[PDB]
Amino acid sequence: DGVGNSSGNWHCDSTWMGDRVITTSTRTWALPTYNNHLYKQISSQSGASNDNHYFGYSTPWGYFDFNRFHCHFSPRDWQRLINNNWGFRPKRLNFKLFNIQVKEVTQNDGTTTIANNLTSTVQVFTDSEYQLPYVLGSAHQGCLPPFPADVFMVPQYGYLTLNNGSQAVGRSSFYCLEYFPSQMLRTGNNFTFSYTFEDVPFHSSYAHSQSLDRLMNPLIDQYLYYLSRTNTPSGTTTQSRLQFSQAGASDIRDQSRNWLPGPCYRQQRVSKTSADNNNSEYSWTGATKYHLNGRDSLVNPGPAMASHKDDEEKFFPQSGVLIFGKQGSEKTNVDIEKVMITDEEEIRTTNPVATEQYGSVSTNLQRGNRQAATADVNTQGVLPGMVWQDRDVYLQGPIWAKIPHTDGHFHPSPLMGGFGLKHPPPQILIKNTPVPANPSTTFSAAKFASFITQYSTGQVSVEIEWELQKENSKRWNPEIQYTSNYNKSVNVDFTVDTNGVYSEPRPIGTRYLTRNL
Amino acid sequence: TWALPTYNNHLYKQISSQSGASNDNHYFGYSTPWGYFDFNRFHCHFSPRDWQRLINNNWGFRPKRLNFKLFNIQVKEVTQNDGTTTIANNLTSTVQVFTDSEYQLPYVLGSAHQGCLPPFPADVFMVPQYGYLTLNNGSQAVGRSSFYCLEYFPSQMLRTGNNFTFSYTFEDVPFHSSYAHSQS
Amino acid sequence: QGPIWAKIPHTDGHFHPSPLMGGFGLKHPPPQILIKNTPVPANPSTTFSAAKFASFITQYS
Repeated sequence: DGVGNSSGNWHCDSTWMGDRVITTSTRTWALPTYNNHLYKQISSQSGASNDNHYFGYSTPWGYFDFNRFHCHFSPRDWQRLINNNWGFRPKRLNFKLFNIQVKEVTQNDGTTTIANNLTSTVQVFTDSEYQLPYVLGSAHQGCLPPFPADVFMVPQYGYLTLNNGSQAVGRSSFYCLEYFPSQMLRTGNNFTFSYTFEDVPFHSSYAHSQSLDRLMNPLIDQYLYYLSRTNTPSGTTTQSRLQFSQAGASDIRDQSRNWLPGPCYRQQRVSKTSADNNNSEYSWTGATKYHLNGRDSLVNPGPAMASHKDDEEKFFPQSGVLIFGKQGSEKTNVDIEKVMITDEEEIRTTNPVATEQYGSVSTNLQRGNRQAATADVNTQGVLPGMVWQDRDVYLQGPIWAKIPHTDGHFHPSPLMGGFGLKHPPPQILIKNTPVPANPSTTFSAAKFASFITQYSTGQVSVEIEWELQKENSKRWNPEIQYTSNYNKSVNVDFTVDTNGVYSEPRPIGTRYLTRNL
Repeated sequence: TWALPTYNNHLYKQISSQSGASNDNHYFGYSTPWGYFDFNRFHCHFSPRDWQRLINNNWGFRPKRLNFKLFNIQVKEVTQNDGTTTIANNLTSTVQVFTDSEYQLPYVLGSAHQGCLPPFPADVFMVPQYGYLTLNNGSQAVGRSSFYCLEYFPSQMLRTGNNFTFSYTFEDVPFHSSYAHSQS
Repeated sequence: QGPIWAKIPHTDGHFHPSPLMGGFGLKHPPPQILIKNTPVPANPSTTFSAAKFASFITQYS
């Protein structure tokens, strides 16, 4: 309406209506002028090992991301969601940029004077056509903060393309973001846009109560026979005679079964107790990796597979699980106490244990003069009949990821967990329009370099509608729910401390309710 | 985005070659406080990929019509006292823009001058300053020479929050051949 | 990087009037657009004087 009329009203509430939930969240943001308004080509350092080479560009544009779950759900809201629903998925979203502020900083004489600049604008556009490299879903920093009070700084957009070591091959793409029409905003303007997700499978928020190996009736025997005993005693020396039996409660390991567990790419096992772990630098030499174009790249998290067998909560895969940092953790080489290691015991009923080999298979044709030998399989590709559980999603965890535009993707659900969308919410890019300082009275063709220093601030609000699959269990005994501890503590969980620092103490995964296979 | 200074301290000036200059290099004309827009270079409109798309695929092309817009106008004031420069908005002040649709002004376009809207979109450019040449006899100007006051032309005045748009349609012209003959 | 058009000179005779730099020789080319900041006068003297102003407020747009 006018310079002195607010663009929007602050919204943060979650409202539940039957099997639908709407979670709205509003944040204030600040956006600097990145790269001094210049596109830059960036690449790895000459020294960097060949596995670490890269080539790309850094852009003056800043983008919005809200791909972390806590951006939309509050701990209580999350509790309400997991305890009560078997499944959920995102339906549609609303996004708004309002109360835009552009300010000017005068830094002469060592004292900084900040004042409004009502005239200057911010360019915002959404890449609804996906002609830009998608940098979302790579678990980058800068999410709309978990806590509403906190103010956050908009991340800076950059992208990587093909490279031959330091050098860039002919095929590499350089994109000018400006080439895209972007709406320009002044103070007192707003930018809104709406998106509807594609139909996607509900993410299971349940943990199976029946293991795959155990699906049969304990009381009745099968009618199919298996090879019970290969040889039988003949006087003193045993003789080769084949004998068959019907599997029953007594020999459950032998029952015929229709289904097979999920695929397994094996991991290395490291323990939370320092003592167990070997005294050597095997962080990389001992890690599980894949190879693309001559570069070994660590496979983290990797295919969903249970982290540990029974009574081995102590162990966890080297790079087979998600690991979040406790609030205040620094960037490099933090101790174990400074992170939170996630735990996937729930999928063990149908998924293999990441550390253990998938199975055993016989590799030689036996005969009278040749014993029967078999070999372990550390890496099993999907075989017909397999069933598995996709990786869990956590409150601090990612929500979606763009399925790569390729001829073939199989079971394209992001390995970090989340919803694999073909057309994900478009990247939103915002940049302060550059404003030139006092120019020279005499003409000069060279481009400007003396811009007026500027920064812009304002509120951002994202609303998402989520559909729910209400729990319908007829189990008799009570189930397991998520509860905060009854005991007294110097700080309550999920709350600001004495100095006003919000902190998520533990990771919360969606699998507490249980259903049968 | 563009920036426009105050040329010639707001004064029309008569300019001519230097006394020393050889007779081939003499000229006489005027320099005006006005700055003009030019976009007569191809890269102003086409991006390298766009250009590639155009040449590979078409035998000929020509311009049909154009749309031009001046928006988000900003006028600022510089206070330079005490060696520290303070720049601040001046919402009241205006910019005069007019198009010479009647061609009563010497046409300085098409002479391959500098100042084109930059090839690259990110770059900010400085508006060129308008001047023109007329008849001359060595350093001196003959009676026939024309002095034009640009202000004599009605020009719309803009403030911050105003815009100026106008549209033009080219005349029919022959397509420029983008082919090379395969037969001598 | 080359030029797009050029104004055919207003003369009785031009033959094959296509600009030698290459481009499209138009009779009526896109009109020149001229833009100038309106001059703003600084604090004037309280006593009248017919001489024209010279103390303008420095400006850029």
